[PDB]
Formats: sequence, structure tokens, C-alpha cells
Amino acid sequence: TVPDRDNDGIPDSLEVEGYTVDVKNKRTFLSPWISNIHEKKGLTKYKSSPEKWSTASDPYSDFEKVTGRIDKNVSPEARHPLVAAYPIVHVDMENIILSKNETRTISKNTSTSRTHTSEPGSNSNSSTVAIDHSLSTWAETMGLNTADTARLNANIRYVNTGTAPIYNVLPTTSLVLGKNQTLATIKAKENQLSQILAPNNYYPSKNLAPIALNAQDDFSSTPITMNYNQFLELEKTKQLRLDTDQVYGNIATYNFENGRVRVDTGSNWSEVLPQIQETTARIIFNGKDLNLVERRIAAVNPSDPLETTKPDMTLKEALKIAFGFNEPNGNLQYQGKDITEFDFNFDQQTSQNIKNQLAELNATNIYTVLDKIKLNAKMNILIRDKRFHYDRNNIAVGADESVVKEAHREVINSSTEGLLLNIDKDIRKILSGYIVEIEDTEGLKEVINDRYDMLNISSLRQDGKTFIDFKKYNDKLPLYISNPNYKVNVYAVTKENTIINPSENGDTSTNGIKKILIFSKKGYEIG
Amino acid sequence: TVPDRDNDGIPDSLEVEGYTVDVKNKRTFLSPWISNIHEKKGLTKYKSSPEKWSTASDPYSDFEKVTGRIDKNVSPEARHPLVAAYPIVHVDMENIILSKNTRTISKNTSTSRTHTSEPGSNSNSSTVAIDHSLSTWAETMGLNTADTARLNANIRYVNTGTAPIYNVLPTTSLVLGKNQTLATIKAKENQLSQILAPNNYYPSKNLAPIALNAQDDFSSTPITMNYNQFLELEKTKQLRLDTDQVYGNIATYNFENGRVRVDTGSNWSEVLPQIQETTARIIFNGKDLNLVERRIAAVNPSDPLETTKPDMTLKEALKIAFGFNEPNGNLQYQGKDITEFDFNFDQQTSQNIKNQLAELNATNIYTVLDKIKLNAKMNILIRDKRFHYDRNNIAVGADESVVKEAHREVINSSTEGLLLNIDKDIRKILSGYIVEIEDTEGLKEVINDRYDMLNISSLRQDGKTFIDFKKYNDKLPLYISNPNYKVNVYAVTKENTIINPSENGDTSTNGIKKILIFSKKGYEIG
Amino acid sequence: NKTQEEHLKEIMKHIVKIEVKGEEAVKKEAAEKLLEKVPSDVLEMYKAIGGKIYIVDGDITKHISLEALSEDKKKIKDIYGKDALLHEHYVYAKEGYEPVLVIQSSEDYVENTEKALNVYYEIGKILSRDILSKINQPYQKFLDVLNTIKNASDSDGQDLLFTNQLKEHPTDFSVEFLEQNSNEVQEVFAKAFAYYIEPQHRDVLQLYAPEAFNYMDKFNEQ
Amino acid sequence: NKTQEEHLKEIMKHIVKIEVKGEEAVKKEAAEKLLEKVPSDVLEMYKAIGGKIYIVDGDITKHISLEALSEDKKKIKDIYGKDALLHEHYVYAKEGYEPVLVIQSSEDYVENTEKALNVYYEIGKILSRDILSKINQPYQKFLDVLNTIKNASDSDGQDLLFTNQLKEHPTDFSVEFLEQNSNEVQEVFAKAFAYYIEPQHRDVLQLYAPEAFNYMDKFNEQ
Ligand SMILES: [Ca+2]
Ligand SMILES: [Ca+2]
Ligand SMILES: [Ca+2]
Ligand SMILES: [Ca+2]
Repeated sequence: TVPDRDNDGIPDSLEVEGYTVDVKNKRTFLSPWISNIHEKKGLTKYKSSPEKWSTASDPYSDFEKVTGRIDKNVSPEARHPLVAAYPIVHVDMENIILSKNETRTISKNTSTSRTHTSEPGSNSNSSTVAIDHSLSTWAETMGLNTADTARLNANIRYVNTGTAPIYNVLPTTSLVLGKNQTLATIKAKENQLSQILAPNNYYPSKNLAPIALNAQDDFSSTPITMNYNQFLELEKTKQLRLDTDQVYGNIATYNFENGRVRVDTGSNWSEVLPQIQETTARIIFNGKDLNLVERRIAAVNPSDPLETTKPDMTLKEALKIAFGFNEPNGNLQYQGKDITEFDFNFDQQTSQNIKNQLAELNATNIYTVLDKIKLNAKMNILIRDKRFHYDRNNIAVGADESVVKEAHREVINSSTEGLLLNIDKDIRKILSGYIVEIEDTEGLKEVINDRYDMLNISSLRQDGKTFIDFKKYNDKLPLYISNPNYKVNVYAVTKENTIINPSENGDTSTNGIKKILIFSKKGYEIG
Repeated sequence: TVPDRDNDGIPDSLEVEGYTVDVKNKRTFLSPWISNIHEKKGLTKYKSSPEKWSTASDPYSDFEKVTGRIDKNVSPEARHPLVAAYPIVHVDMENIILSKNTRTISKNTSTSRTHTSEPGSNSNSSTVAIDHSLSTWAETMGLNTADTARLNANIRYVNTGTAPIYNVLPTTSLVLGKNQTLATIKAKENQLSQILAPNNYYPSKNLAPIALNAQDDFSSTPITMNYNQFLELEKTKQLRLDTDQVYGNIATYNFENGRVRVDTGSNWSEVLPQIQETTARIIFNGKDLNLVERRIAAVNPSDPLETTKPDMTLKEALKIAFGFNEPNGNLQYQGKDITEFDFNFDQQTSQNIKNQLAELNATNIYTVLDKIKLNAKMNILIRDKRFHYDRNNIAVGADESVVKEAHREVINSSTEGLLLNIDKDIRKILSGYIVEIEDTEGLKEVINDRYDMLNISSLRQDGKTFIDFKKYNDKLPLYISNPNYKVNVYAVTKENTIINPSENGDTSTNGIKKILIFSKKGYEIG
Repeated sequence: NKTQEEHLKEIMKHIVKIEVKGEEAVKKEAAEKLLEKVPSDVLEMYKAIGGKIYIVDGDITKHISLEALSEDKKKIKDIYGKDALLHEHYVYAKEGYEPVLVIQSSEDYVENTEKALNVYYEIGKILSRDILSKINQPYQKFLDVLNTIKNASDSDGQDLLFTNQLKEHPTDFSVEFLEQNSNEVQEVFAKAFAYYIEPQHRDVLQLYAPEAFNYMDKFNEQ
Repeated sequence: NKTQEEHLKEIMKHIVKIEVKGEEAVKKEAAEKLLEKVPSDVLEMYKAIGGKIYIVDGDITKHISLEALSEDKKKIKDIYGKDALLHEHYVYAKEGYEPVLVIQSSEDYVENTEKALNVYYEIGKILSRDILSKINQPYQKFLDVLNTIKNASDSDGQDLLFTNQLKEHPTDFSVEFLEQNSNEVQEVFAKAFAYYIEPQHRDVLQLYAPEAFNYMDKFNEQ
């Protein structure tokens, strides 16, 4: 009858020429693309490989995706045959506690962010942890003698930023200090927690208690220990690293007969992941909230016949289907934000490839030719917001002085007790804290908090806005205003301009810290 | 020869267009809907997905449900193909006892099921409130800074869902503060071989409760707190149970002898996450100020299989899920009009609603409930307006005015107390009462100036409440000095209730927000 | 060993309907199904003598082909011998030069075997008289089997077919009774007929009244 | 449950070829395969009125049986209503006293359903006019089905078959429109024809335009 080479449920001609699933009279229907009918209904035109049961080389067939006959936890974007459906799990540390191995202990909040490798593949996801260096000396407060030994504990959560869920299994994670000082190896207890970590979710959920390394109720748990020297480095760096593998267990599959979705013991993520990574182009995009979001699109590999049987994929197209971009009036953009607001970064090979395309395109500006740029399997593309400044892990650590001020340009209820203003969430990320100095009329300055670790005065308010507190480091007392004439200045510090330790001297002053003016008022009615 | 794509047993044409189940001459009859005929008989018009064996994505087919061929413990409302049949189990703590690992403390606890401003969590939770009335804690227990507290209590599992549980109980975490996991509560024997049906407790209320670390048991892991934790426990008088969703296997119906056995190849774990992604969730505290969660099969426009479901409106969902009804055009829940309830949405669902209303050229939602479409993953919260709610959506307050009307109807005022009839939904947001005697110039004297002496209110098998003046007036009636100046009485709302002395260590009643409910000069009137 | 799915198809086939002819149509269809059980052998002979088959609704008394004829006969007994008011029944045959049968219309004619049994009973009368009364003689053929029932162990057979009279008639049956009482002797034939015809009530006859069945079996097929 | 070997034979049967007729031959063969879908019922009637079928290569405009005729008609629209330059197409029918059809030759006539669909479309025209225009009257037979499409829930059917004109004609269809506009009314017939013929686009018609299919189905087989 009609050829279905891969036996996915879709005829060959449809997969190559275009198709879509429509519903008429509450009945699913797989039809050839018909512009005059389907565009109206806002339906999506699909194309996929006739010789791949799963064009993206994932556990779900092209048919199961486009039709909805699939694990409902598979992300919407991954319901597209050309977008891979797989988990991307990494560990999130919230708080950490250090003690002397038997008060006098330390409890700091940690800000861990998922990172990306300038390196190629690694078959692993990783995150970096940043420890709060604000006020509460460490080794001192802990009374750590050179012959001592430090104990470590923390609260963590697993987070899936992928397009497919995980069942009954958690990845093994390595807690690394420095370049390769593996402190601990974190595995899941019970071997089978019997839970689920769906895409875009945390485990345990944010409304539940976090997971603790060496739990209180548990006693046999292997304690995490550092020596005197390691601890010193830990204090010198205020930074750890989680290396989480890709052991995600078995896959929940769909069963036509009764529509049941059970875990297929004969289907494992371990045997499918390495195929995705070799047949897909990877695009990473921090546009939603300065968080690195990794996506993979089925791209042709010219040297591989089976792969050259895939639909042709352009950079513009990938962005639409993967990250939900759109061109309302000819202008490709991500929720009002034009592409021109984002940088493109490639690994070596993919970069060379692009250049050859541009050259062969007689084009110099890529932004004017995204619909002409072909993607190929194994390409690695990174797309970031131009405004912000990223570290070597592509994490927003700051921005331009002008843009910062622009966000505080919207004051609300100023006082002598503190300031309050609705401030863009995007910027708060790159901010470590604020400092406020009292300036004389002749040009004198008296910072109210002259320490590198007294910047934590900013606090989110559940009303949906931030509130700066002068009292916090002013002996719980409102900022005294001698003469309402000379202005009292206030301004924030960027995370990359943030100092975490006393200078070589031992100087704990605030001076030297690069800052960005965001507030100044004479003091009187103005103040 | 007739298309039955999902193999549930109901031809596609019927699932889409409308069908009903009728019994004529003691024989079951599934046939197309015919208003004039079936409306008379008070039958139900059913619509369902022809491409879903179970429209609600649960373990029971549309055919099994509507036809009765199913586990009889599946709630009546869940016999509707568009209403999900799944368990909602949470733990209920009744009493607690604290000792130093007599000299011990025994307090009664009031645990209530909560709802998350958060999204999903694949878990149900309850909050426990410890009685702070009279019997100091650490003092009575003689707890030195180097001590260590032992904890124990009696609990019951309660299923407020629409499907039963067999031979399995969920794991529960006892949490203090924000994330101080004190203990992890699992079921013993691994297989108790029992059943927790919807709307029931386990063990049943006529049986002994379950104790953490049982007397007869000795190996049980004792629950222990340090000095500091105990202090926080006393400062807050509140714990939290986080119960997961490991409900075990599902009892299925067999078409050979009607037997209902547990299918070892059918598990709640593999079905729950599908329900939660295809259904709209509505929570409703209308029956008794208790949060009751229900899920309705709602279309997901982007998902073909899902857009094959029947169209579902807000009005309809309320009827089939929570048993609302419109006797004379007015949608209501047992006499109570919708206008008596608030609507609260999570972010996304809220935005969706606004777009609908806007596109509807409507501003008032109450006048357009039959036009408002539901979509998979919607989260709606419906509460009684009369009250103020906390973060867990629990009735812990109300406006001064409403309280007064409740107390306005007095039945008898003496000096031994007060007697009147007051709504039960009010006794929920009240911790107790405080009574002062005011002079003719303004001299007021509280007859019980302690934060833990408001428990003068007392229920009664009569069904009415009686305020006792003797209780904290040293057993003796309220002695009036001059019948000229009045006696004032007023209730204290739970959100304004104080359970620990001020920073001063002050035990006074002043500062406590109170709400006038009485005042009589004292003479003949009083 | 039918799988669960297979059982499902069985029950659904019983439970699920689609196209519906509508109340009225079903009523007629039901009646038709009854007659299909009756061998045309007799039907043709009924119209042959001018036989009319009606399937009216509501009270039968309220009919055109049958007005108010002898209020006395409007007191009747069912196939079990229990009394009944005609205006509440659902079937009746007419004794006249122009024989005619009329029945009510119901969904019950495919559910209730009791009803069908009572209508086959009436038909039994039609034959026993309106088609047999003619050339009945010598009539000994059936006369002899009726005797075996009277005198024999087990009263059941005669508790099933005989009236509260023939049972108590001490003497054996005289070959003159059929003359004086062609009425009773044909009621029996009508009853035995009904039971043999009603497929599920057939074996009952074969059991409680082996002779009555043994005859009614041969009778028709040959 | 096909073993791995069995699956291998399936795919190899699709993938492995041996003897090859060579480019040119394949081109011709492909075209032939198309016509095989069209019922000879019409083919014979085409040659009957002097019908010629050509399968040229390259630009069709560059043909002998067709030189430079009215550059205007060299602006065309596909079966979807989108414009196109004739010299780039692959099919075309000719309106004249000597009707003639010519098409390009391609391997795509067995891969691309889009192309075939467009050629069956053209054939649809040939019939709708060059074979129907004759004894069309009274013509009411098809005229009545075209109406059901205009006025009815779901615009799809008319978004599929109707032009951006008939859709917007507010008034119902006058039995005079077919006269003034035999052109449009036959374009529709051509389209509906194409969809019914193209095996995979058939069910599409049955779904979006149940009536158009309901007719085109009966039409041919009888
Ligand atoms: Ca295919
Ligand atoms: Ca495919
Ligand atoms: Ca069905
Ligand atoms: Ca169904």
C-alpha cells in the first residue's frame, strides 16, 4: 500500500513534504500540509525522516510526538519530531554548613548555577556553587588549628532543565573543589526513591524539605571531611562544583491498547542519549532569565546517509521550534527582544563551518541571514544577552553602568529607614549588594558600611519588590542626617566587581570596590 | 464495525456527541442522549474522548466508570469520565507528647490539609497546630541546655480523594520550621493488608490511632530534638506533615466474575503524573472550610489527543465535581450562591482567564461561568468570602462585621458566662474569647489576662456553644461591683492569636487584636 | 479461556446500542419477533379463516375491531390460572365468525418471557378451537395422551396443565367429556402449546409433563 | 512480532535496486504510473475528442505542440491558489478545438504527491470543461452539492475547494452563477477531483469536505 519505511505511523511522502495532526469533530487526524486550511488553525507544519522511527533519535517516535500519544511530561517543544526529548539534570545547592569534626559552626546560603563547557561533549552536566561571603573570620569562628579537620554538610535539590522526565532514579554527583579535588560522591538513597523529576521542576519540589548530605535522621551516612589546607582553599575561593552524570534510568513508554504510560524496563536513557548527542545540533540560550537552557535539534550529517535523510534545518527555524522565538512583522525575536540583542558563540569546528557558509553566502552580518544558515549534527551554538557580562562559565556576573542605573531609575517610596522600588528581576541576578555613603557639601564621603561583606542589605519582598535596609548595618537605627544639604549617596556593586576576602593588607574597607551610582539626594524634602 | 479507537467499549460517535447509561427491566443500557426522554428520568449526559481509554487519564475506563463495572470505592463523582479518580492521602495528628529523653507534656493537635501557592509537588501536606492552653514547657520538662527531647504522637491517614488505596501507605516527613526534617514516617510490616477508601480515616475513628514508636514495639527509632529545636517548637506550636504519593497498585475490575483484585501490573505512580498534566485542578473549601481538591478533564489546545476531549466550562466543572446546582438559574452549593465565594488562580491560569474575559467583553466573571473554558494544567481556588486566609489557604480570620452578626444572636447572658447559637464555620477561625469589666469612666479589667486563657469557649452536644466565666475567674461567677457600668466580651481571631509571651516575657492580654461581641451595663440587662 | 478484552466485547455487544428506530418502531418490531417464534404453519391457516393480527397501544378494550363485548369475558385468567382485568392485559383472541387477535405493544416482548408465554397461550386457544374445533373428531389421538397425565405418579404435569377441576375429577376421563367440555380440553392444548413454543419454557414441559411435550413435539414438525 | 531479519528484508526491499532503465526511461515510467491512477473512463473520452498526452522535458513553454500562446495564461496558480510561472511548472492542459495535455518528466512523480496532485488537478479541468461543458445542463445534480459547502458550519470545505471569491459571496448560490461563471464552478470540480484521485489526499477530502467526496465517490464508480 503506502510506504512507511521506519514504521512510525506516518507515510514517507508526508514526513518529507510536510504534514500535521488536526482534530475534527473531536477526532485526531494526520493530514498532508494544506496551507489554506492549516495555517488558519494555527497548526504546525511538520517534517521528519522517513527512515527514522525517531528523527531526533530519542525514545519517542515522530508519530507519538505529533499526535500526543506520549508521556505528558515530555515538554511541549519536544513534541516536535525535530526537537530532542531528553532529561538534563543538575544539582542545586541552597545552603551549606561547615563545622569542626568532633555553635562555632558556619551556615551560609549558596547560589548554584548550571554551567556550559567551552569543552566539547562530556556526557555530564555540571553546576557551580557560590558561597555567601557576607557577614554573620571563618576558620577563626570555627577555631581551626593547623592540625584540625573540617566537616561539611549541605542542602541540595535536583533540577531537570531538559525536555523529558526521569523516573525512580537519580544521577550520581561529584562534589569537586579546585580543579580536581573530589570531596564526595553523592548518590541517591534506597536505590529506588520511587519518584519523578519532570522537566522544568525541582526534586524535591520547592514546597518540600531539601535533600541533605548526611541526613540528621541518618547516622551511618559517610561524613564529608576536608583537611586544614583544603578548607583554606575553600575559603580563598568561596566556590565548589557539582559534576552530575547522565544515569537517568529507564524510560516511561506509551501503550496504545489502553493508553497506559509505564516504565519500559527494556528502554534506558543510557542507550539513547549518546545517539542524540551525535545526530543533533546543540543550542544554548540564556534569554528567558539569564539561565543557560540547552536544547537539541535534529540536523543533517552530510557524511551519514541515514542522517542526510533528515529535514533541512536553518538557524532561524531551530530558534522558533526550540526556544519559541517568533517573527511578528519580519523581525525574529524572543518575546519582544530582537535577535540583535543576543550574541552568537560557537565551538571551534562549528565556528569554522559558519564562516564557510557566510563566505559562500557573500554575507558578513549573520543576523541578516539566519534563514540561510544550515545546521549540522554536532554543532554547538551559544546565545547570550549582549547587555550582561559573563564569566568563563557563561554566567551573568554583571553589566554596563548605564543599564544598571536604568533599572533603579524607577523609585517608589524613599525614606531614611530604607529604599523601596520595583526592580527588574533580570538585573538582581548580577548584583551582589549595595553600599551607601554620606557625602559632605564640599566632597567628603562617609560610607555607612565600610566592609566588603556588609553589602547584603537588599532583600526581596513578597509584595514583588526589593527593599534596601539602612538599619541593618547602622545599628538598627535610621541613617542619621546631620545637614539635609549635602547629599547621601547609594549604589550597587556588580558580582564580577565583588570582593569576597580582605585585601593583601587585611584591609576590610569598602574602597577599591568598583561600583555604579544609582541614587543621590541632597537630604531635605528631596531626601 | 463501529469505530471504537480507544477500545474502552463506547463507539466514537457516542463519546463525542453524547450518551447516557440507563437501566430498563434490570438490564444496563448505554445509548445516545435524547433530551426529552432522558432529562425526565434525571439521567446524566456523558461526553468523553474517543481516543482516550480513560479520558481523565486515570486507571478506570470511561465505560467502566459510567457503567458501574468498577471498584465500588471509587467516589460517585469520579464515576464521571471527565472527573479524575485518584487518592489524595494526608496525615492527621490528634495528640502529641513531649518528654526528656510525669515531667512530660500532652497536648491536643489540630492538623488541617493545606494547599500550595506553589505549582505541583507530587505530594500532599498538612499543618499541625499544638494546643497552647494550660495544663512552662521546658520548665515542666526540666530541660537543661545539654538535654535532648523525645517526641511521640498519635496519627491517622485520611483519604480525601476519589479513589481507594490498598495494602500500602505513603511515606511522610515530619518537618519543623522551614526544612528541619525531624523524622520519616513509614508503614510497618510493609504490607498492612488494609484499605483506605475515599472520605475515610485509617485506622477508622472507632479504632486505636497509629503511634510513632509504638509501646509494644521497642526497636522503633525514637524521635529526638535538641534544646534549640524544642525552643522553636514551643515558639511556634506548629509542625508539618509532608506525605508523598506512593499509593501502590490499583484494584481493577474483571469481566469474568466481576471480581475486583489488585492489579500488580497497574500502579498509581505511572498514572498520577498523566492526570496532573491533562486535568484542570479546582480546590473548594465550601463543604466545611476544608480544602477539597478535584480534577476535571480539560482540553489542551496544543495537544491533539487532548483537544479530542469534551469542551469543559467553569460552571460545568463545578456541577460534576463539587455537586453544585442551579435550581432556578442561580448556580449554588447547597443554598450558598457562587457570589459567596472567591476565585483565585495561579499566574498562568489567571492570565488565561483575563484573556477570556477580555475577549468576552465581560468584567464580572460570576456572570459568565458557562462561557469560561477550562484547560489542562489550570489551577483554580474557591473559598468562602466571609473569611481571611493564610499562606496555606486555611480559614484563620474574618472581617469584624461578620463575626458580630454570628454573636449578635444572644440566647442568655448571666455572670456565669454567655450562651448563644453561632455558626460552626465561625468557631473555626476563633481561638477563644477575652472578657473585661469596664467602669463608668473607662476602667477595664480583664478577668483572664493571659494569652493562653481564652479557651473559655466550649462546645455542647446541644449544638450550641456556652462561654464560661467561672473557668478563669477562680471557679467563681463574675462578681459585679456596680450594675451600672458594663461587662465587655470579645473573640480573638486565629491570625491574631498569640501563643508565646512577648519578648518581654509578658503574659498580658493587651495588644492582642480583639473583636467586640458584647456589652451590657450590668444591671437587669446583664 | 477468554481474555479480559474478549469478555469486554461480549458485554458491550449486549450493552451498547447506536441507531435507534424510536419508541413506536421498537414496539412494532418487538411484536414481530414474537410471531417469528410461531411456525407460519398456523399463521397462514388463521388468515385463511379470516384472521386479523393487531398490535394496538394502551388498553386493548379501547379498540375499534373490538368495542364493548360482554363485560363478563373482560374478567380473565393468565396461563397460571390467576385472575386479571382485561383492560390491564396485553393480549386477547376473539371468538366469532370473523376470528381476530390483537395485542399491546411493548419493549417487554423481548425481555419478559412471562408476557410472550401468555400471548402464545392465547394463540394456543385460537388453534385448539378456531382451527381445531372443526374437524377434531375422532380426536382420540390427543384424547389418549391427556389421560396419561390424569392418572400417573407426580401430579406436577396436571398441576401445570390442568385446571383446579380436571385434577379433582376422581374418575378417569370419559371419551364423552371432550364433547360436554370442548372448552377445558382445549385450554390445556393452549397451555401445553404455549410452553412448547416459548423456547425457554419448552424443556420445562419436557420435564414436568413429558407426554404433553412428547406429543406437541411430534405434532408440529409432522 | 517481526524478527530483526524480517525487518531487514522489508527495508532492503525499499532501499536496494539492481537493474536500472536509465534516467530517461525512469522519467517516462514515472509519468505512466500517474495515469494508472486515473480511471481510463476519462482517458478514452479525451482521445475521443482528440486528446493528446505529452511528457516533454525542461520548460513546457518550450514545446512544439505548444508555442507562445497568450503570455497572460503563462501566469498560473497551483491547486492551493498560489501563483506560479508556467516555465517553471510541470503540467498544463490546453483549451482549444484540439485539446491536449503535456507534462514534464521527473523522478518526483512517485515521491512528490504535491506534483501529482497538481497534475490530477489539471486533468480535473479537462473534464469539468473539455468533457463536461458540453452536455452539462440541467447540471443541477452537482449544483446542489456545491451549495451545502457554501452554507454550513466549518469553513474548511470551502477553504479547501472555494476560491477567495465564492467564499465571500454573501448570498447563497444562484442557479445562474454557473452560467455567468462556468469558469469558477469547474475549477472546484477540478480541485475536488484532484483530491479524490490522489490516493493519500482522498481521505482529506472525505474529512474537510464530506459532501464533495460523497459525490465524487458515487460519480465515478457509477
Ligand atoms: Ca514514517
Ligand atoms: Ca520518521
Ligand atoms: Ca470509545
Ligand atoms: Ca474514551
